[PDB]
Amino acid sequence: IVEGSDAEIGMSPWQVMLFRKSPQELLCGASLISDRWVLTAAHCLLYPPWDKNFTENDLLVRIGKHSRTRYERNIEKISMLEKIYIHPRYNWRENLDRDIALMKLKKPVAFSDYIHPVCLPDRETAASLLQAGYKGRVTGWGNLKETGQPSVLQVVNLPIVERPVCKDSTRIRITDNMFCAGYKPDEGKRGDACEGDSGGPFVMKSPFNNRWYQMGIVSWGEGCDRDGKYGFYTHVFRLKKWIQKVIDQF
Amino acid sequence: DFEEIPEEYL
Amino acid sequence: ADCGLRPLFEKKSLEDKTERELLESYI
Ligand SMILES: N=C(N)N1CCC[C@@H](CNC(=O)C[C@H](NS(=O)(=O)c2ccc3ccccc3c2)C(=O)N(CC(=O)O)C2CC2)C1
Ligand SMILES: *[C@@H]1O[C@H](CO)[C@@H](O)[C@H](O)[C@H]1NC(C)=O
Ligand code: NA
Ligand code: NA
Repeated sequence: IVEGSDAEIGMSPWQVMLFRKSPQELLCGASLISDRWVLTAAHCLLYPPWDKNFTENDLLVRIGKHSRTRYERNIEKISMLEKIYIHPRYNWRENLDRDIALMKLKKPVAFSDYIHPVCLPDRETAASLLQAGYKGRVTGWGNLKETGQPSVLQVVNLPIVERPVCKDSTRIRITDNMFCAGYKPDEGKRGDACEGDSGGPFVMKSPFNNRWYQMGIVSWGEGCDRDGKYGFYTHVFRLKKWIQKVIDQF
Repeated sequence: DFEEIPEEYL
Repeated sequence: ADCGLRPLFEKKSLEDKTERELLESYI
């Protein structure tokens, strides 16, 4: 996260770290949506142009964390994956359309003060909250700058940007399964996700029922925190039927 | 710079 | 079900340091 601040303890208890077994490294963010399902970006797992193709056994999820590098004994829970499900129409060739994957944990994780699932939006929540100018929140242990790394989880609040402005900032073909967020160059505030934040949650807090909803997944962007560029996020609600299909069937 | 995690997970 | 209600914040009626900024944006 660029131009964010340190998270408070327990501020984002659905935050999940995707951690490579060997070598030991941070791969991506992710989020906890129930006691045994984790949501992330498909490109965190499968991206053939960089020869990336991770299987269940290559990865661990670390849940309840705050410090980036410490083993947070008695606080974090580390889980193994049973199965990864990538959206069948994930488009890694052209524009990262439908950049979404589910991961099923080998065993349910117990909830605690530091580990708690985020809600998925229904149609009504998406309709009322996904509006230009409304702010959501991105969290992650990714780089602090495009060209170093944070000691603890970082947080930044960012406004959703109007679709035409998103479209005109890039040569990539934007779809209905994406939205963009960030400040405009004239707005005098900054902030963005960066390398290592991918797959993490873009959340909003409903003013109707006071719950947090995951509206987005950190997907892509050109550099980090560049003027006139915006972060792109997978539109979780547009892909919810696939989510429900996988969870119901498996 | 990652601290080692318990052996069983690796 | 209990989703999206944080044990250290919503469940205790405590607010985090910047959540008001989100709420103030929801016009
Ligand atoms: N600044 C933000 N918010 N982001 C997200 C987190 C990582 C941040 C930094 N990451 C990057 O700059 C690299 C790249 N940007 S790109 O312009 O090269 C690009 C963009 C879109 C593409 C679409 C299809 C194919 C190839 C694409 C290539 C990018 O965002 N990617 C996703 C990722 O990094 O996890 C890489 C997989 C291509 C950027
Ligand atoms: C990725 O890995 C899986 C499991 O080995 C393999 O079946 C699949 O063909 C690979 N996909 C690509 C695009 O390489
Ligand atoms: Na364009
Ligand atoms: Na920008």
